[PDB]
Amino acid sequence: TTPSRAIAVLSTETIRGNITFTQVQDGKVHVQGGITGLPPGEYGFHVHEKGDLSGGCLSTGSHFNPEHKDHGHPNDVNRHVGDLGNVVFDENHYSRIDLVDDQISLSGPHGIIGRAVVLHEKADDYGKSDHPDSRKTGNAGGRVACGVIGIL
Amino acid sequence: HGFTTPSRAIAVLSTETIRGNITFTQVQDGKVHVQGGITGLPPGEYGFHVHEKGDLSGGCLSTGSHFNPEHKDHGHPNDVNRHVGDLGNVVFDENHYSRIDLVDDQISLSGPHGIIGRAVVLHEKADDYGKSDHPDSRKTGNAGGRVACGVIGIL
Ligand SMILES: *[C@@H]1O[C@H](CO)[C@@H](O[C@@H]2O[C@H](CO)[C@@H](O[C@@H]3O[C@H](CO)[C@@H](O)[C@H](O)[C@@H]3O)[C@H](O)[C@H]2NC(C)=O)[C@H](O)[C@H]1NC(C)=O
Ligand SMILES: *[C@@H]1O[C@H](CO)[C@@H](O[C@@H]2O[C@H](CO)[C@@H](O)[C@H](O)[C@H]2NC(C)=O)[C@H](O)[C@H]1NC(C)=O
Ligand SMILES: [Cu+2]
Ligand SMILES: [Cu+2]
Ligand SMILES: [Zn+2]
Ligand SMILES: [Zn+2]
Repeated sequence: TTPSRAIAVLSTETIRGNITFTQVQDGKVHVQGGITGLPPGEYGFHVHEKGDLSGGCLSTGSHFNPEHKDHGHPNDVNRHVGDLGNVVFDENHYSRIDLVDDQISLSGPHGIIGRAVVLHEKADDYGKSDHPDSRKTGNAGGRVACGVIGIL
Repeated sequence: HGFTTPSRAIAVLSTETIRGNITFTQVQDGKVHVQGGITGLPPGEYGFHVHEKGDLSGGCLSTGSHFNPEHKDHGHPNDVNRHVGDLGNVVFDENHYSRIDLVDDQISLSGPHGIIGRAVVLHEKADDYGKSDHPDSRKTGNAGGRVACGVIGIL
């Protein structure tokens, strides 16, 4: 029995959130969640390759990228498996997540169980700016919280 | 590119009082070498298990019960009648430090005994290996409350 459901918990002095992943549709994952703790705006949100928190958010590695593609927008053909775009915090510093993705999976080569979700300091530019980092990280800046993706 | 490198996993414990890293590496004939160090408890022995869910949303409770895909009873890690998650007790020294170093033949990094995405849980007291008369013994080892936990992630 491969899992049908997964969860990542973010927990910092300033940030608390749960992000759940449920395997739905035609090989699709439904990502739902809520986070508090950041001012209104958009913040890079990705599945990074490693669920190693021994060096904090930094040891989670880079964006999960088994297909060896470039950084892009989740609607692009050319993107990392772990590119889920940005999350949005509303004026009460709350973010609801409710999205559907068809690259990430709960099993197989695109499996994310054991990996990390990382919430970033600023907005992901989806691989579409002149900025030097754009094509690898989306210039989303530093890592503010991460949590290992565990079986739910 | 150097040598290619097989699958490992790691769980981190991190509390106001307790800190550790636990690493899992597959060795000969499919067994798992578990190693690492934890600091923060007085000299003694303490239950240490893989619990079924890697769900930390309600702290250590939401990790569920001992990982038990074969539906056995709680036992000693050297028993056949044990949960896959029954790694036993870890020992702390006079310096409040515990060196973990063991090989386990039930857990795996994949398959139906696969522990990736599951949780390691350190308990407030010793595991009695299901051998006592206390009502929780054959389920939990009477190891008590949960002092720290971590999701087992892909290293
Ligand atoms: C297990 O987790 C620990 C979490 O810290 C990692 O170990 C290392 O801890 C040392 C000890 O303090 C740190 O490095 C230090 O740097 C200073 C210089 O700034 C030096 O004076 C100290 O003597 C010490 O060497 C550091 O936070 C951390 N080092 C790293 C990231 O390698 C460790 O990585 C984990 N081990 C695993 C999972 O392999
Ligand atoms: C993360 O999940 C935890 C654990 O469920 C949440 O705390 C619970 O939240 C639910 C609904 O928000 C409530 O029914 C309860 O108050 C809490 N648990 C129990 C057992 O009563 C927490 O709210 C979640 N965080 C976010 C922001 O989604
Ligand atoms: Cu990232
Ligand atoms: Cu336990
Ligand atoms: Zn990316
Ligand atoms: Zn048990």
